[PDB]
Amino acid sequence: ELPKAAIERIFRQGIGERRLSQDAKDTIYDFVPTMAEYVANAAKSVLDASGKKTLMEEHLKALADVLMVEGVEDYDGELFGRATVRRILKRAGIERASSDAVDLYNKLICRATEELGEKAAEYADEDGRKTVQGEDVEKAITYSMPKGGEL
Amino acid sequence: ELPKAAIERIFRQGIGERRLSQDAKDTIYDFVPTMAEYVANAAKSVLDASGKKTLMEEHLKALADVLMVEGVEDYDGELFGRATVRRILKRAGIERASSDAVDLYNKLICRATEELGEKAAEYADEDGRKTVQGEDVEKAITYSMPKGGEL
Ligand SMILES: [Cl-]
Ligand SMILES: [Cl-]
Repeated sequence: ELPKAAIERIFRQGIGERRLSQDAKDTIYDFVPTMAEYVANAAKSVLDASGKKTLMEEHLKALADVLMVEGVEDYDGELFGRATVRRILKRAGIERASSDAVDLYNKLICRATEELGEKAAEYADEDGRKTVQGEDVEKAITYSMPKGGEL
Repeated sequence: ELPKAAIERIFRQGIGERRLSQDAKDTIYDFVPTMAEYVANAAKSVLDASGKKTLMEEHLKALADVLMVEGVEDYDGELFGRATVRRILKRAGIERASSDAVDLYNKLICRATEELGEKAAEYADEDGRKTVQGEDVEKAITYSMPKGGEL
């Protein structure tokens, strides 16, 4: 499982100097692992359609382009542990992956989390607040993800 | 280009017996072609990653699974013309497609449009209205699509 402390640091990379409330952390702890699983299942979908058994970079690049996550390749923030993210992929049915595929999946989910923090920060700004609150995170999820983030 | 009359009929398949305002039609005329293009570009992304040059059903099935559009394969409503949707795919870079791929792309964009109508209908219900209004469509787009529907 993705550690909560790492989820928080990564999300916080996107909020600048703002504070983060507990209900915001609660939201991201529930959501980020579900998003990671969703992304891993999507990666399997892009690879089973692809006629290959090995997950490669190009499969995760396609997911980033369709989820419209910006700056994935250039992401240089905190990453989860390789074995942890590889196990999420394995649970999604990914029997074989290249190291570069694993790394790009990791950059995708981490960058997506950071991007969520940026969006939540934007909602806090809208309400003239210094702290990112659970409502900002909820709105960021619904807006930014398909199906309102019910992933 | 996708005809507006067809966009409207398809969207209206999802609103039951509700009325549709002009600002709702305005919204869907702007949005549905952008969504169709987005989906076609995504289809290219899933096929260039895939090592194949021919778009096949399995590529559009992967997109449906990641956009979480329900009931695509079983869709039996109005479809756009094959040549029109094939040209959208060609513009997205799809040089070669199978007939079944084209048909599944068509079912995906049409079912996605109908599903948008269902979601918009749900927002009108929430406000105790019989007519689906531009605000319902806007909320349906933002909620249901990635990046708030800024596709
Ligand atoms: Cl690779
Ligand atoms: Cl096919």
